[PDB]
Amino acid sequence: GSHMVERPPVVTIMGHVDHGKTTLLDAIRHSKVTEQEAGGITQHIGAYQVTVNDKKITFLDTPGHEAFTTMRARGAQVTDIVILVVAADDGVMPQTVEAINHAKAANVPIIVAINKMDKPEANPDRVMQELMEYNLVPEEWGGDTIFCKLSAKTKEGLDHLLEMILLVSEMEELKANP
Repeated sequence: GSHMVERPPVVTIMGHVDHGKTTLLDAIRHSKVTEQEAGGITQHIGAYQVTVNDKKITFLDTPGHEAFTTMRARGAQVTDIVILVVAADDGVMPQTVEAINHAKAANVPIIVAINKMDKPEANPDRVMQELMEYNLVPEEWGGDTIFCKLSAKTKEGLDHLLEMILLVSEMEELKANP
């Protein structure tokens, strides 16, 4: 809330390249409403700020010291968001872990983005158990991990992705899961 200062909810997109985290920004680039200046993939910029529902979704963080919140602050719990991208049957790659291991310990929710799920389904449950293997129990299961079985290409789950993101800005203001 804004009572304790409305800290900008930086929705950091994490996962790994192959899972299609670029596809997220790319597909979402084809459905922008505000942005900054340039949402093009060039190392001076790239990500942007999306105004859906008019909630300030600032995508991608600025790695000054640590990617996802510099690890030296316990008197300032920032509203960082861990978007955890996945892809069909891959589950969790190295980067998927090192980001979650880094993320989960800030007392922040994490959001699986099952890419390539626009098929019937690779194996959600298996993949989901990989997440809860890092103790990221899905919200289906009652942990703190929002599983979005989406698609950026078909543009089905792209919608459902932001739907879950803002859902976080809703429930985190109250009590989250419990």
